Amino acid sequence: ARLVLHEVRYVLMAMLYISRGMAKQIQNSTIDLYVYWFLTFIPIASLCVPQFTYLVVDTKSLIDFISVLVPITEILLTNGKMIICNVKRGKIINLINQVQVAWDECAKSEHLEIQTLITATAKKTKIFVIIYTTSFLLICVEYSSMPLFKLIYHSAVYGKQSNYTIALPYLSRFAYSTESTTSFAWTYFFILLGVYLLALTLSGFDSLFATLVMHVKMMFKVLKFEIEQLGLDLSAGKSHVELQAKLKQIILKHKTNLSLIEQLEDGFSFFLMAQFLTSSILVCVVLYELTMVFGWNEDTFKTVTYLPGAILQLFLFCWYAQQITEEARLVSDHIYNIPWYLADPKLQKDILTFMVKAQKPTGVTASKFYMVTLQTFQRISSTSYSYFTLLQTINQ
Amino acid sequence: KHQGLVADLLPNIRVMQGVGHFMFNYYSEGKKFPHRIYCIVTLLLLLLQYGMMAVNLMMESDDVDDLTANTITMLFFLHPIVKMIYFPVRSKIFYKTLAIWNNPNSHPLFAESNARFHALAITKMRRLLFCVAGATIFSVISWTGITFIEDSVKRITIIPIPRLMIRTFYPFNAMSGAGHVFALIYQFYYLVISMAVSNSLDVLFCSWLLFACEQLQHLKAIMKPLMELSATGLTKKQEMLVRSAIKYWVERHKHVVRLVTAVGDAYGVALLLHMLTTTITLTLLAYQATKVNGVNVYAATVIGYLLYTLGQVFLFCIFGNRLIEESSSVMEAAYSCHWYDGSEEAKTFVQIVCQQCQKAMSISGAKFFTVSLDLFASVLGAVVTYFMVLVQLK
Amino acid sequence: KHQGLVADLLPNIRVMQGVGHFMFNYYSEGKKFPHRIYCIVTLLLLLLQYGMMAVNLMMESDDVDDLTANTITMLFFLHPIVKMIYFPVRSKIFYKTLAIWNNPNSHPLFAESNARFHALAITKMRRLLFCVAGATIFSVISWTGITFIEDSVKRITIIPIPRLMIRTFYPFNAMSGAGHVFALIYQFYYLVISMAVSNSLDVLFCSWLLFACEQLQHLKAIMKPLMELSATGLTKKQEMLVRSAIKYWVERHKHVVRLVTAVGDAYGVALLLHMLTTTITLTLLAYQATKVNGVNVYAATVIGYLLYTLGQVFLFCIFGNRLIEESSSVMEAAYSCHWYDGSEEAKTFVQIVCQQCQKAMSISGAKFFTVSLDLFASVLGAVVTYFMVLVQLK
Amino acid sequence: KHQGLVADLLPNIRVMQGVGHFMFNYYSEGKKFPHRIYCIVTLLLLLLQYGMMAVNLMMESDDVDDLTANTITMLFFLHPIVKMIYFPVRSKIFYKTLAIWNNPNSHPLFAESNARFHALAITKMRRLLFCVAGATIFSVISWTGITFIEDSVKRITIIPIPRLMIRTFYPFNAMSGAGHVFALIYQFYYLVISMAVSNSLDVLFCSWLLFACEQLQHLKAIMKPLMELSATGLTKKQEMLVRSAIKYWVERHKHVVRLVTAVGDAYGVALLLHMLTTTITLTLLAYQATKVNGVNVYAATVIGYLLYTLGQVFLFCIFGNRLIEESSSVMEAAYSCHWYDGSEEAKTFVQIVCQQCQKAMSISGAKFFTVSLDLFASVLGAVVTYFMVLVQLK
Ligand SMILES: Cc1nc(C)c(C)s1
Repeated sequence: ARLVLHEVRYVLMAMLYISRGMAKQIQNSTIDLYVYWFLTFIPIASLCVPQFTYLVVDTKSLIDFISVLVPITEILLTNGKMIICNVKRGKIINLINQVQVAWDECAKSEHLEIQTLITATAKKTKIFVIIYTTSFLLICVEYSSMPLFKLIYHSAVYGKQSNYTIALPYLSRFAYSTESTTSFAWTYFFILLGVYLLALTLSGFDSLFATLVMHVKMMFKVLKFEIEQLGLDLSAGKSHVELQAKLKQIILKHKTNLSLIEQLEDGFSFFLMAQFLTSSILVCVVLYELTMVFGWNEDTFKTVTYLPGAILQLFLFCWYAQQITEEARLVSDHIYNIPWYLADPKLQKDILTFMVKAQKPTGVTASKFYMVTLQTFQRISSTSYSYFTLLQTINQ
Repeated sequence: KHQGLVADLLPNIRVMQGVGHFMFNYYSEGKKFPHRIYCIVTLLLLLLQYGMMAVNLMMESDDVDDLTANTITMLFFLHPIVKMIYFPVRSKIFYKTLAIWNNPNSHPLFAESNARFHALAITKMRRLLFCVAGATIFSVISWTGITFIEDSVKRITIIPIPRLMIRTFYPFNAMSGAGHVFALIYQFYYLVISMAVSNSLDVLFCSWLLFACEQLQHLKAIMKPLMELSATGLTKKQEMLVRSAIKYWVERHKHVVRLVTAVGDAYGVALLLHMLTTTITLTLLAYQATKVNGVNVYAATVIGYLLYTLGQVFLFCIFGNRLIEESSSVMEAAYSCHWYDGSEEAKTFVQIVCQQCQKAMSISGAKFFTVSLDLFASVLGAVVTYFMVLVQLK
Repeated sequence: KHQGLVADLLPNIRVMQGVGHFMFNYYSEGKKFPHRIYCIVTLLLLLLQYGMMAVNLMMESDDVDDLTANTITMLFFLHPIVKMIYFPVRSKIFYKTLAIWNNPNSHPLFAESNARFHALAITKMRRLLFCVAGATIFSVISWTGITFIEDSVKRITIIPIPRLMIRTFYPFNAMSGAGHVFALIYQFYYLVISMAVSNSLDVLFCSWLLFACEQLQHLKAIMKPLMELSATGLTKKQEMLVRSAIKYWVERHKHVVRLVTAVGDAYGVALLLHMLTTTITLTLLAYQATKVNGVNVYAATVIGYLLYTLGQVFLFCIFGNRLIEESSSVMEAAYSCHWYDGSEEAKTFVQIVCQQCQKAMSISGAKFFTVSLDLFASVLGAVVTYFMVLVQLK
Repeated sequence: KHQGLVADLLPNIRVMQGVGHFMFNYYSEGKKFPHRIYCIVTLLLLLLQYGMMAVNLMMESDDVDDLTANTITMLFFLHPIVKMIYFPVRSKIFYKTLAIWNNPNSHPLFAESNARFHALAITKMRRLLFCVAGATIFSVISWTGITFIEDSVKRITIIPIPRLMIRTFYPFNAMSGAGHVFALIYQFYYLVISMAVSNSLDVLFCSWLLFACEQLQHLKAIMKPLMELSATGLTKKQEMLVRSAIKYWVERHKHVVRLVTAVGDAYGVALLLHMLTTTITLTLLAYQATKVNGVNVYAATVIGYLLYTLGQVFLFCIFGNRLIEESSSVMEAAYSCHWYDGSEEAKTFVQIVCQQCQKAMSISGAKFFTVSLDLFASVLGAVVTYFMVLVQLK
C-alpha cells in the first residue's frame, strides 16, 4: 500500500535521513534532524576538507588541478545536497505524504485505465530507482575503493612475497599524519563511510525528484481521464447540476496537482540551481580528463564510467522538468477537446476560467532565475563545451 | 489512394517510391515484392558510395583543408541516408499521419469554402513539389558543370587527381575510359537519388504543413459568416443551426490540431536530427568561406554549399512560421467579426476560441526548439558572427 | 490631397515629390508629364554620380583603409538608391495604405475626442517632419564644412587630392578649374537629394505609426467613459446606446489594426534591406573606429557616420516601440474603467478586448525581426562587442 | 512626514538628507536655508575631490594598468555623483511618487489584513535599510584597512607613493606632514558620503518595490475570503457587499499599478545610467582579473570591486524579480479559492483579474531592459564571457 517511492524510502532509511520511512505518514522528528546533521558533517571532515586543502596547497599545475577538481566538484555538490535536503526535510516529507495520499485515493478507483496507470507508475518507479542507485553506487565504489581491491588481489596472488605499498584514495592533505597503520586504517574507514553517505545521498535525492515527477505525471493522466469522462457525460446529455459537480471535482483535482508541483518547486529550486551550476563545470572537467589520459588505463575506465553518469544526472532534471511543464500545459488541450459547445454558457465560462489557468506555464525554476525545460540541457552543455575549449587553449 | 491526404499528396508519394524510399503501402500487392528489392539495392549502392567516400577521408586526413572539405561532403551526404533509414523505422506514425484526413467533418453551409480551400491546398502542394524538383535538378546540373569546368589537380607539386564529381578512392583505375565513365555515371545516379530522397521527405513534411495552414484559412473564412448566422431572440431552429455551425467549426479545428500533433511527432524527431547535422555543416562552411579570395571554382562551391544548407533550413522554417502565424490569425479573425451583435452562446464560443488560440500551433524538433523564421534568423546570426570572428582572427 | 491620411501627410508627400520620390498620384494631371521627367533626371544624376563613386572604389582598392572608407560611403549612399527604386515598384501598396483612412467611423458622443486626437496627431507629424528635415540640413552643412576645414592630402609621399565632399573619379580635371566648382555643386546636390529622399520615406513610415498611436490613445480615452455610459435596469434605448458605443470602439480598433497591417506590408522589405545594409556599415565603422587616436578629422568623420546610422535605426525603433506600448496599454485602459459596475454585455466586451490586447501590435522586417528599442539595444550591443573584440585581437 | 509612504520611508529620507541628497521638502521651513547650504558644500567637496582624481588620471595615463585602475575608480565614484545630480533635476517625479499613497482605499472587512501587511512592509523596509547601511560601513572599513596593510610603493625602480586610500594628486605634500592626515580624513569623508548617497537612493527605490510587493500580498490574502463572502439566492445587501469588496480589490490593485508606474517613471533613467556605467566598469574589471596571480592585496581589491558592482546590480534585480513574481502569483491566488461556488459577478471578477494577471508588472531601464534575476544572470555571463575571451586571445 505504502509502496509509493518504496525503493526511495529504503535508500533514505539506509541514509538515516528518515528513521521510520516505511510509515504511511512519515513523521519529521528532531532526532533524525540532528543525527543527519552529524552524518552530514562526517563527509566534510573525511572528504571535502582534505581534498580542498590539497587543491589549495599541493596543486602544482593545470593537469593536477583538473585531476583534483574532477571528484571534488561532485563531492562538494553532494554535501550541498545533504545540507539543502536536511534543511528542507519538512517540505520533502510533506510532499511525500501528499503523494501517498493521492496514490491511496487513486487506488480506490474501479476503472481499469486508472489501475493500469497505478501499476505502470509503480513499475517505473521501482526500475528507475534500482538502476540509478546501482549505477552511481558502482561509480563511487570504483572511484573510492580501488586500492582496497588491489591490496586484496595482491595479497591473494603474491602472498607476502611481493610488495604493494597501499595508498589512500583520491589525493588529499590531512592535518594529522597517516603514516601509522592505525591512523591510515581509521582515515580509510571514515573516508569509506563518507563515500557511502554521499553515494546514498546523490542516488536517493535524484531518484526522489524523478519519482515525484513520475507520480505528478500519473496524477495528471488521471485528471485527463476525468476530463474525458466529463466530455462523455456532456455528450450523454445530463442536467446542469451534474456537469457543474463534475467540473468542480475536476477543478479540485487540477488544484491538487498544481499544489504538488508548487511543493516540488519549493523543495528543489536551490537544489536544481546548484546542480546545474556544478554540472556545467563537472562535464567539462571530466571530458578534459578523459581526453588527457585516454588509453588502456584504469583512469580511462573511471572517467568513461563517470562522464555518462554526470551527463545523465543533468539530463534527468532537464527531462523531468520538461515533463512537468508539458503535462501541466496539456490540460488546456484536454479541456478544449470535450464537447463544451453543448453546455450552458455558465459552464462554458467556468471551462474558460479553467483553461485560462491551465495555460499559464508551470514547472520548476532554477532558483527563480529561469524555468527548467529540456532546452536547458543544451544551454548548460554548450557552456561546458566553452570551458572545455578554454582549457585546451591554456595547455598549448 | 482514394482517401484524403494521400490522394492529394499522391504525386509526392510516387516520387518518393520511385527514388527507392520504401513506402510499400499505396500500390497493388503485385508490385509489393519487386519494388522492395529495388529499394534495398538503392540503399546498398548509396551505402556503398557513402562508405567509398568515408574511406577516402582517411587518406586525406593528414591535411586540414581537405579534411574540412571531405567532412562537409560527408555531412551533406549523411543527410539523405539518415532520412532514408529514419522513414522505415517510424513508418507506422507516417502512415497514421497520412490517414488522418480520411473522414473529415462537413456542413451544408461551409461546403463551398471547404472545397475551394482544399483545391487551393492541392495546387500549392503541386507548386511546392515542382519548385523543389526544379531546384534539385538545377543543383545536380550545376554540380556536374562545376566539376567539368574546374581543373582536377591536387597540390602536394601538381598531381592530377581523377576528374570525378565527388572525391572518392576507387579500386578501379578511375582514369581510363571505362572506369572514368562508370564512376561518372554512378556518382550522377548517387547525387540524383540522395537529393531526391532528402528533398522529397522534406516536401512531404512541408505539404502537411501547407494543408494545415489552408485548413486554418478555411476556418477563418467560414468563421466570418458564422456569427452573422448567429446574429439576429432566436427561434429554436436558429439556435439549433447556430449550434451545428459552432460544432462544425470546433470539430474541424480539433482535427487540424490532431494533424499538426502527428506531423510534429514524426518530423520533430526528424528535424532534431537534421539541424544537429546542419550546425556542424555550417560551422565547417564558415571556416571554408574564410579562405575565399575571389577564385571562381572555390567560391562557387562554397556559395553553393551554404545556399543549399540554408535553403533546407529556410524551407522548414518558412513553413513552420506560416503555421504559427495562421493560428495567431485564427485568433485575430475570431476577434474581427460581429460578435457584439451575436448571442451569449456565440460570444462565449468566440471567447473560448480566442483563449485557445492564445497559444499558436508550432512544430518542435523534439522539444529542443521550434521551427520558425526566428530559428533561421538565429542560425544565420550565429554563422555570420562566427565567420566575422574567424576572419578577424586570421 | 483631399481625403484623410493624405491631407494630413500632404507636406510629406509634397517634399517626397519635390526631391524626386516619383508619386504621380496627388496633383493635377497637367503636372504628371513634366514632373515625371524631372524625377527620372534626378534618378539618372544620382546613379550617374553613384557610378563614378563605384569606379573610384575599383582603383582605390589596393589599400585596406581607403577601401573600407569607400565601402562605407558606398553603403551610405546605396541606402537612398534602394529606397528610391523600392517605392515605385511597390507604389500600389503605398497608395492603398495612404487611402486606408478615407472612410473612418463616427459616434456622436466620441466625436470631440476623435477631433482632438486627430489634431494632436497632425501636430506631432509636422513636428517630426521639421525635426528630421533640420537634422538632414545640419548633416549636409556639417559635411560641407568638414570637407573644407580638413586638409585634402593623400598618403602614398604626399599627393594633393581634390578638395571634394565625396571621394570620386571624374573624367575632367576637378581640382582647380571650373571642374572643381562644378563638382562641388554637383556633390552638394547629390548629398541633399539622397539624404532627403531617404529621410522622407522614413518619416512617412514613422508618421503612419504616429497616426496609429494617436488613434490608440483616442480609443483608450473614450474607453474611460464608455463603461460609465453602460453602468446605471437599463431601458431598451440605453442598451441600444451601449451596443452602438461598443460597436464604434470595436470597429475603430479593427480599423487601427488594418492600418498597422497595411503599413507593415508596405515597409517590411524596406526595413529588412535597411538593416541588412546597416549591419555591414556598422561592422566597417567599428573597424574604422578602432583606428581613432585623438580628436582630429578622422574621429569626427567616424563619429558622424556612426551617429547617422544609429539615428536612422533608433528612429525606426522608437516609433515601433511606441506602437507596441500603446497597443499593450490598451489592456490597462480597459481594466482601469469601472467595469464592475457595468452591465453583462459591457463586461464581456471588456473581457474580449483584454483577450485581444494580450498581444501588442508591432512592425516586423519581413517576419525576421521587430522594430523596437530592444532591436536598437541589440544592434548597439553587437557593434560595441565587435569593437571590443577587434581591439583585443590586434 | 505625516502622510503615508513618507512616514514609512522617513528614516531613509533623513539619511538621504544627512548625506546631502538635497530633499528640501520634509522638514520645517526654518531648516530649509541652512541644510541647503550644507548640501551644496558637500557637492562642492565631492566634485573638488573628484576633479583631483581626474587630474591624477591625466598624468597616470602613460601606463595601461594604472590607467585601467584609475578608470575603474573614476567610474565607481562617478556613480554617486551622477545619482546626486540626478535627484534634484527629477525632484518633481520623486515627490509625486512619495505622495502617491497619501489617500489609499479602505474596506471594513479587509482593514486588519491591510494594517498587518503595512506593518510588515515597514519592518522589511527598516531591515533593508539597516542591511545596506551595514554593508556600506563594512566596505568603508575594509577600504580603510587595505590601504594600510598594503605597502605604498610605485614601480617605475621603487618610488615611495603617499599612503592614501584613493589615488589622487594634491597641491600640498600629502605624504608625511599634516597634509597626509588632512588628506586621509578628507578621503574618509568622501568615501562615506559617496557610498551613502548612492546606496540611499538605491534603497529608496527598493523600498518602493517592497511596499508594492507587500500590497500585492495583502491583495491575495484578502482575495482568499472575498469569494467566501460571495459564495452563499443572494439578498440585495449581500450583492451590494460583494460589489463593494470587488470594487475595493480592483481599486487597490489599480493603486499598486499606479505606484509601480510612478516608480518606473522616476527611476528608469537612473537604472539605465547605472547599467551604462557598470558595463564599462565590469569590462575593465575583467581585464584586471585577468592579471590576478595569488591571494595578495591586488586580488582582494579586484574581488571587492567586482563584489560591490555585482551587489548593486543584484539588489536591483532581486527586488525587480520579487515584484514580477508577486504580480504573476496574483493569478495563482485568484484560482486557488472556491471561485466556482461564487455568484456570476464574482466569477466574472475572477476571470477579468486572471486576464489582467496574465502579465507581470516590472520595472524597465527606460524601456531598454527589465530588472530581474535574468538581467543579473545575463550581466554575469557577459562579464565571464569577456574574461574567457581575454584569456583565450592572449
Ligand atoms: C567520484 C565521486 N566520489 C563520491 C563520494 C561521489 C559522490 S562522486
